[PDB]
Amino acid sequence: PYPNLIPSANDKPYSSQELFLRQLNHSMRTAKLGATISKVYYPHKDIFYPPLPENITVESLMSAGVHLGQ
RNA sequence: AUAUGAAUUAAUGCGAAGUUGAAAUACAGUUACCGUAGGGGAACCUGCGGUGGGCUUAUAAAUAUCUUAAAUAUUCUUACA
Ligand SMILES: [Mg+2]
Ligand SMILES: [Mg+2]
Ligand SMILES: [Mg+2]
Ligand SMILES: [Mg+2]
Ligand SMILES: [Mg+2]
Ligand SMILES: [Mg+2]
Repeated sequence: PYPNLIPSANDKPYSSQELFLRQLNHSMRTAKLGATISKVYYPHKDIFYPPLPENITVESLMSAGVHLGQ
């Protein structure tokens, strides 16, 4: 998982790298608590979750700004 | 009317090797050319207007701004929703 990391001793505080891994553990579990986001555009998803050609509407072409000519 | 000769006479073409000016073609060294006039043996020179087939070849008196910069965007592979 995370080789070549030397933990700290229980007496002494978290180190910077231990803090990083700790907040990663927080980020993957509890940071996303409270609400789910819906109907919001995320730029990366056009690249990794493009729709199928049959599912494209005029509205989604317009929201992408395809209609704006010179 | 028309043809044929004509003394004399005007122009023009060509050719051989040369000869003389420096007018044109470059800003051709006075922008060229068109028209017209005078001068000159002539090339050309000068006056007046016109044209560009010469100047469109045209190219700065200059100064620029504030919001969560990241445990948050940048990662992401049909996922979620
Ligand atoms: Mg000359
Ligand atoms: Mg001249
Ligand atoms: Mg004279
Ligand atoms: Mg005129
Ligand atoms: Mg000229
Ligand atoms: Mg010219």
